[PDB]
Amino acid sequence: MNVLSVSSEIYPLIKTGGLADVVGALPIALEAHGVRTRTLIPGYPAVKAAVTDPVKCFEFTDLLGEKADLLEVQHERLDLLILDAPAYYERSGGPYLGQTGKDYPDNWKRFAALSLAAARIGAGVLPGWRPDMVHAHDWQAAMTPVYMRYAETPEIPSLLTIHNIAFQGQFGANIFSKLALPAHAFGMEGIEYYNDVSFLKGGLQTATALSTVSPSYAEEILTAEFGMGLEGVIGSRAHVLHGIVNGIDADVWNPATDHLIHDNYSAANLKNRALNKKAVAEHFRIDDDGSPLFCVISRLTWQKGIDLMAEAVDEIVSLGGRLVVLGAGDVALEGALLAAASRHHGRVGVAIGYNEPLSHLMQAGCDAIIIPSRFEPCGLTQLYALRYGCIPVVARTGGLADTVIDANHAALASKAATGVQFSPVTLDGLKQAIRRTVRYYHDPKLWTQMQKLGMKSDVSWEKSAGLYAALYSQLIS
Repeated sequence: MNVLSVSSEIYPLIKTGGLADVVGALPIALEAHGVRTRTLIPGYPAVKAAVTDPVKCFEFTDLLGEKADLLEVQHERLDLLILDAPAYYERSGGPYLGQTGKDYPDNWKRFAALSLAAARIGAGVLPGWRPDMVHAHDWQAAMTPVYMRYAETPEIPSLLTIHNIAFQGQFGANIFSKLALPAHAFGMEGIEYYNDVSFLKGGLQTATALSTVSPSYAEEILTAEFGMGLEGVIGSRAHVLHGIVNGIDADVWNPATDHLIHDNYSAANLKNRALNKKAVAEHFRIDDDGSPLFCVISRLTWQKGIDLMAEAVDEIVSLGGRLVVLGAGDVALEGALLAAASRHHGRVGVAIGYNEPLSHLMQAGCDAIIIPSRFEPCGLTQLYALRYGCIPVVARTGGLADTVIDANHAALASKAATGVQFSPVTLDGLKQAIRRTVRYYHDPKLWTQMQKLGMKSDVSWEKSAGLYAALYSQLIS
């Protein structure tokens, strides 16, 4: 089938967050499922300067009053469509921020334009190619279904995926008369949101189907705690809301071939992980022994529950375990971690900063990874852990709740357990999860069993793509 994907960013061309990763991986992965995807992206300078032999295939005479050429090319493995609209995208730096660090006051118009261009493509303006449906990502592209709904042409199906529910494209009502929309589009069925204009809300109301990056996060956004004000709008359309876990690049993250760790291994050869365990203790300059080695690889923030992790160091040490932390974030948390390490020489190591290679080595040598997040749309670290045989100990939140099979009595009896989940996300709950993990560590047969099961988990983008393709099929009915 033919799908028009719409986004303000895409890896490897331009990226400011995970949004670009999903947008850049899913298309490629989807091909293995009989789906062709062409992703419409803005013609940022950086974007134009990486492509080769763009081929002007269309020319928009009026995009909210500006001209734009539609370029088509093939970059790394993406079938692209670049909206070359100098008036909107030919600027110094940052896709959304100006050289000073503030959003271009011009954003609403720059991305509504992207969306209108996509809706027109959805209407069949391009000779030779007309999508079967549109897949819009985040607010910058959420207006696509809005424009198609109000356009004269009957709309094709659309899937709007939420990556960052905190960025809603909320603007003053004074931009409405510049959006080329009918007056009734500013009603409740449309883009009005508390007397203001909301691009994301608009899209949430008009897309044929809605989705976010994990089944649990899709439930969480229906509640005031995670909805950020759109829970009402989303709840009213729950019947067409879906959750699909993100995949990971299993070729880059493969213990058997990874060049960034000390010694390779697979489920059929765990013995070698011990060599990575040694390397990890040495790197962090802590004792190197057979005790439980726990790690944390994350943003050091309240949202990731690191305030809880900080108060759980003594628990780990008292149980006889060690802890190594790699990450950056809130200065107070960075500081409390370094301070906890300062009174636990030889048992706790903390590295404040960024270090992709060390991150790989940690998944390869640590016995377990603790991820006490309060907020996690999907999560990547638990997937790498499963892949590397590092037992994930996680909070039941968002994707962490959907990706780990808790070692309860029933899963232990059927040998289906892959890790430890704890709920509620409180210090006590975290401490209990930690004690559980230590007990399991001291049961070798069980531990290796969980590692091996974990390592066979299909966490590839191809697996996710399948779920997406399935949804696309139902959408095109």
